Amino acid sequence: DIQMTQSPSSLSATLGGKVTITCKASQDINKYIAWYQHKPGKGPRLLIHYTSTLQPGNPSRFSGSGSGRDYSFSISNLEAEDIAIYYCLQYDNLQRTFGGGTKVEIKRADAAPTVSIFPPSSEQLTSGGASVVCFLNNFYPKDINVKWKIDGSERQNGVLNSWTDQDSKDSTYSMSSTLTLTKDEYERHNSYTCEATHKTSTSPIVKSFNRNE
Amino acid sequence: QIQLVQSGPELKKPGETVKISCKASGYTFTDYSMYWVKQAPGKGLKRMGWINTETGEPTYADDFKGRFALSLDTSASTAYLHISNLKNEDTATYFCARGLDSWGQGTSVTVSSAKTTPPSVYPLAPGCGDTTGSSVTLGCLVKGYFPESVTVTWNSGSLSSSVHTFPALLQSGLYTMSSSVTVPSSTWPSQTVTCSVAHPASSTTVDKKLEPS
Amino acid sequence: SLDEKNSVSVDLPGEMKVLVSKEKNKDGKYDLIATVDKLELKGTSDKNNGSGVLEGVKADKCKVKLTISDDLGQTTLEVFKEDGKTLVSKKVTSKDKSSTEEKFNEKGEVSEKIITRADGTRLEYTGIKSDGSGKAKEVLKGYVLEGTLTAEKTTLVVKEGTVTLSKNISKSGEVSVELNDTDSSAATKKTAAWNSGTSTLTITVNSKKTKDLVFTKENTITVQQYDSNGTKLEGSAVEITKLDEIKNALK
Repeated sequence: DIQMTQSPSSLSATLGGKVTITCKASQDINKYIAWYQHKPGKGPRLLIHYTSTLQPGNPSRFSGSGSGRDYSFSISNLEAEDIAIYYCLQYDNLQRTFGGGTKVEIKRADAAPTVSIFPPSSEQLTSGGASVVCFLNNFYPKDINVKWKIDGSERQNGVLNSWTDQDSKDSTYSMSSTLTLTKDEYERHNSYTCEATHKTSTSPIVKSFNRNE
Repeated sequence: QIQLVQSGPELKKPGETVKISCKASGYTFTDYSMYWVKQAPGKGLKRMGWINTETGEPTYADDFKGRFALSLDTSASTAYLHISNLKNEDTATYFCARGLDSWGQGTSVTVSSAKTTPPSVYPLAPGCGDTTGSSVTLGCLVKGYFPESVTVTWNSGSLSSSVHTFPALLQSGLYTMSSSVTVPSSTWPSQTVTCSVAHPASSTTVDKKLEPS
Repeated sequence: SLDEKNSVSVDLPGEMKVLVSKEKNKDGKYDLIATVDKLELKGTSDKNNGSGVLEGVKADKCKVKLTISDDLGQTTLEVFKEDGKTLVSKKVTSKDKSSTEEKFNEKGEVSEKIITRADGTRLEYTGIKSDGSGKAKEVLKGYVLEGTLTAEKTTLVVKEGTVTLSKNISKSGEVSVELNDTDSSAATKKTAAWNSGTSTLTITVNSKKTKDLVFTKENTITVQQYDSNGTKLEGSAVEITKLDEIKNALK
């Protein structure tokens, strides 16, 4: 089958800027490339067909060009909601093939997270379980590090850190950090603290609580 | 109008078979081939094969020879993707497509030996020993369920607008996901806030009120 | 046309006949004649068939110069103004039936042209400017394609709805076809691809092949539909005999 090598495989651009993705086929495809926008949980949306025709229902900020084996697709005046994975598709042949895709992310100003800690709920303790949670909200960039300390000691296993997708409005990220353990283990200690290290600061934001209080 | 709607999320055990359906409506089923595309996490979009809707002849892509089958029921304008002897490499999302402008919504297939389990829902509140500013962040830990997909909805006074849904992680056994919401202090606890969690494969649906402490 | 016994009459490719010479002439090389358009004009050549020119005068104060080719199969029937530099006609016929008649302006600059192919098909340009541009049309058996001309190439256009077909012929005889549709919906927009090798244009709509338009060597056009899914040609190619059949393939 015809190979489509699409690039880059990932982009990080600022709002209002222009982005260009290219696609190179292993042979002439006579202008039969289409580009799709794939947002999570939805189906691929046709944006450009026949290398440069804008499918009705889409803003003209999307465009494409090229011929032979070499094509490109662009998104100008990049909007906050354009984040998605973009794909080229050749259909010169019955064996249509897809490019590897391009992840488009927003590059915006740094932001410090808002951190909140939470002790285990009454109901969970009742069940014999104990989870301590930290929410680090609306920050940027995505890179962030959380460190849990039980009575001053770092606990590195059994931690569940989950990051949200980039917000489509403010372009930030949020992450949830859950320290899970046995009610017995939780009772054996008193100090629970989560340390969030982020580019926006050299001193980590620290949230804690004692089982005392 | 034109639309390809597919069957729902499937959860199968290794070695079993799954049959995905794609119903076409709004155009003459027989005038377009009908393609199937695999969407695996980490991979982009890959063509599995396509079927001649006039004759039923299926033609597969090299990586999909053997365990895969494409069939159709012309009388119902429906195509089918058969996958036998399911392996974990098969858990992914599958799409059907026609022409350049139609894609089904896709259907998620999970290959696991784990069993359907409702989730336990634990409220997450500030905890005595915390400081109260204009806004206040609350959450809900949705622990120990399977298979994927639970929905968390919040309800309170004023505009929460600040809600974060954290993707689930596989915690030794089952899935654990988390959710948070931020509201002004005037509306909570002086007013009730609850998270409603729905887990379809379980038909179960719990609600928890965030109790101050 | 000098004598029955002497001055042999040879058949000239161009619907004309030049009568050579028997033994020879008085001072030099062979001689010959031929009556052209009710006003025979004589001239003297070198060989013994018709390999020479025939000078002359007009019935209305002009000139005529039948420059017969050296191989006996390319009458270059010229017709200068009256001095012998400015032209007013230049119909160059040929053996195989080829023929390119021209008409000039008030200064020897070509104004019109009409190329007739061996098979009868014609290509007529009118209103030829100095740059080389001008109105153009092609006469095929059954219909007529209209378009334009440039020193670069000729372009015949056929319009049907939002679609517009273009047949280009390089000023070198090379044929190539293009197709454009202003429609932007993938569901209905028609697009095509030209294959210079097979000389055919394949129309595609919403990724599916619909028909092959072949531009033959015999200056004809054929259409063949694909199967419902566009996986293979089906039926038999059919010869287009009317302008409308073409506008039909473009719907």
